[PDB]
Amino acid sequence: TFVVLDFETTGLDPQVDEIIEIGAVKIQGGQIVDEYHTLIKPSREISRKSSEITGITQEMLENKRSIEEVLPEFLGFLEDSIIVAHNANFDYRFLRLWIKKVMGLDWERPYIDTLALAKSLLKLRSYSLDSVVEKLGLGPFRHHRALDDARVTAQVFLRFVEMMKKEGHHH
Amino acid sequence: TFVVLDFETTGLDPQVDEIIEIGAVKIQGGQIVDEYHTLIKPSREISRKSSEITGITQEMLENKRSIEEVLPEFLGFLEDSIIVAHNANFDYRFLRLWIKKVMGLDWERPYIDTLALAKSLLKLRSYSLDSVVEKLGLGPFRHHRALDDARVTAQVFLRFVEMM
Repeated sequence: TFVVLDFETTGLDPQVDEIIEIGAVKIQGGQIVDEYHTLIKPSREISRKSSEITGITQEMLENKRSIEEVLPEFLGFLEDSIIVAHNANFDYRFLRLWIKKVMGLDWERPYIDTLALAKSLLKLRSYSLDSVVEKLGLGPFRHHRALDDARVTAQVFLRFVEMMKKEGHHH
Repeated sequence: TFVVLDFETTGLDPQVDEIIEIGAVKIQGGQIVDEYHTLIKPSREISRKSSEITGITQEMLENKRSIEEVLPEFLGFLEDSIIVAHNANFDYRFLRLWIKKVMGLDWERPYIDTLALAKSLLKLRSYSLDSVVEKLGLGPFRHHRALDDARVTAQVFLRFVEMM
């Protein structure tokens, strides 16, 4: 089993700066089998430059968990898994640093770097995700689906039921 | 045990429109135990106006199963469950109508509408899922670019390790 990973980050320095977005897909049987996505609130709030590059603003993160609470949850999403990322070296650096920094752990896991693999198989001039995607003729993707909406309406439900467990919620 | 669901359809007319997508999450003890999702090939092809609104293309639907296949499987995924949906009337009626059609069953099941709940609980100018999500602070609504890039990378991965 493999977990294909993509992070959003507070900047290029994996010592000092923080993971503000994690997305992931679990594969087995050559099949996507489930999914992980969260936003992560940074203890240092996000600079004008960061939002500018990422598209991610302080407001989107303002109400979200910390890596202290998200990391253990993401780890439970792997454990067994070979990591896979485009240019995995970077996300991976950020990953093991932050397992150290907050979880104490010394952590290592083998990864497959689609960037490096694509250099072995392709003959291309840029090895971007966009270039190998067109080069492979893969595609039309549809990322927003009925399921993503089911997932938010489900948080909506969940949230309502916590709200109605307090006596006199109707006032 | 709950199943929160969202459909895509070819249109709003109960007399002729079809369910071309099903999305469902199954919830027990305040947690997600399972997920269901398929596209469904319609007898009567999707219009361009439908393609534009739903994002679903004729090409995406060529290889897919038909309602006659999918409903029973999906009715298997349901079973017992209370159904939860936003603006529940349309989507529920549609389910019912189509179980009646392909399967001859007269079928009922209790259901919660999160749009009715928002109404007791919130007081907004709109009760669309988008306005309710903003209010309860559960946004940002449908930003998941990192999952998107991971799903794209997964597919490059799958392709290579089936290649060269």
